Amino acid sequence: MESLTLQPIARVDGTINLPGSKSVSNRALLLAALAHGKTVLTNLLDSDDVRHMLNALTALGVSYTLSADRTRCEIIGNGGPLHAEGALELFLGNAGIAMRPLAAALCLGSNDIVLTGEPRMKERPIGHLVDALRLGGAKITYLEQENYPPLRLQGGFTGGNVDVDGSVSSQFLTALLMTAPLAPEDTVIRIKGDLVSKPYIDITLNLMKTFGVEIENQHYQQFVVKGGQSYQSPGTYLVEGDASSASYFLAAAAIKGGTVKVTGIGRNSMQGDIRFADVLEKMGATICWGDDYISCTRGELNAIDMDMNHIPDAAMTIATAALFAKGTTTLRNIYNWRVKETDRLFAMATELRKVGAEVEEGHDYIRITPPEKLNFAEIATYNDHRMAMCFSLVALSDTPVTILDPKCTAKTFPDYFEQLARISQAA
Ligand SMILES: O=C(O)C1=C[C@@H](OP(=O)(O)O)[C@@H](O)[C@H](O)C1
Ligand SMILES: O=C(O)CNCP(=O)(O)O
Repeated sequence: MESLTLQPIARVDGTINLPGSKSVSNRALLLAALAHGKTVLTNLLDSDDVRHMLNALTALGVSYTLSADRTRCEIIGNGGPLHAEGALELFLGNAGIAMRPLAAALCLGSNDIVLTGEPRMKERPIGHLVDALRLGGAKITYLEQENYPPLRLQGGFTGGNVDVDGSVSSQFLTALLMTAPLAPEDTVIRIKGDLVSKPYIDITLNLMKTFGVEIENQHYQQFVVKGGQSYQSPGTYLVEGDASSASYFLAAAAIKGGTVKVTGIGRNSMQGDIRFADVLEKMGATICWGDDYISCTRGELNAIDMDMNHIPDAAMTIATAALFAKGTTTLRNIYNWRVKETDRLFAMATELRKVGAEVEEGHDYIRITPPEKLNFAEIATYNDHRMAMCFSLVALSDTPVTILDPKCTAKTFPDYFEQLARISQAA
């Protein structure tokens, strides 16, 4: 078992040029592949999730080239739905934003493709999306456990009236939204009840528009899509820096700064996780906004009690930042933490207790009461990049922390530890 031990960090201060957004990267790659024309993506993220999408595109016959650092990609658009037969197997690691979007997109026309991934991916739900795709005409078979990958896709999505449950993942709706425009018939997507992670739907619509397609959003309850459309290359497109990856650095300043500035995202960003900065502000930190940066300067840090459904990923960073706050922090309406890279409510509660916190693991919330002082712990990371990055913050105390399997950060941020070190100061 690999591990990394982080020495106590006395202060953080500096600037970080963010790696590209995973959410934007995978959407841009899939849309560029489906579009007509050549798209040049810059500031693309090089991480496992994007690599799996790139490999999938290669396997489907899409032609593209990558720069030496894998952040510039010149994609030759396919000019329409992607195709493959012979039950071609596409391995997608544990990348939900590759798995969900491709499960929908590859239902267009005829195909015989199998989508699979790591063991955990075979335990992450996809039934709500399969249900919707089938209502639209798709033929989809569960090869193992019903409602989970792996899936054998044999095509047939033509459009029509499609209901979709948006209560567990917004990715199912995102997948439908990107696929529907290319279907032969018009599609009316009706959300069954609640819609979680709503800001990600805005990222999807933003990218679709960049690639030439707009739809009718009726207060996020129903989306009217015209079929027979075509995506078009936007030419050169700059992938925003990752706002979720930025959370660790901004939180580090809130706890132990100093001022930390992250570049690549700013006040105009489409990512909902830039709202993480508003949470740090509510806790007592000072935030500065720019056109291409966000910075955080140490102020004070007070506990908060907030519904975090709008920033589920960056919300994990508040869970460990809470170790340094005054009072008990409560993060609510985050049930789907349970169905992501690992069951994050169980994992976060378990590891937080190891460093001394008293934690109530609620069914869909977590309540954290920090200890007077933290103690050393060897942190399990559950094959979850964010468990490793969130717990790295424990080192902003008088105690070191050992992080197991630190390379798990590669899912979205391979260079995480070197970047944290960049802003770590001895004085
Ligand atoms: O659409 C996207 O890019 C994402 C949506 C979220 O998933 P849920 O909708 O399941 O919360 C998020 O957790 C994931 O990291 C990326
Ligand atoms: O990045 C995160 O925190 C959660 N991601 C889940 P995904 O694999 O992208 O569906």
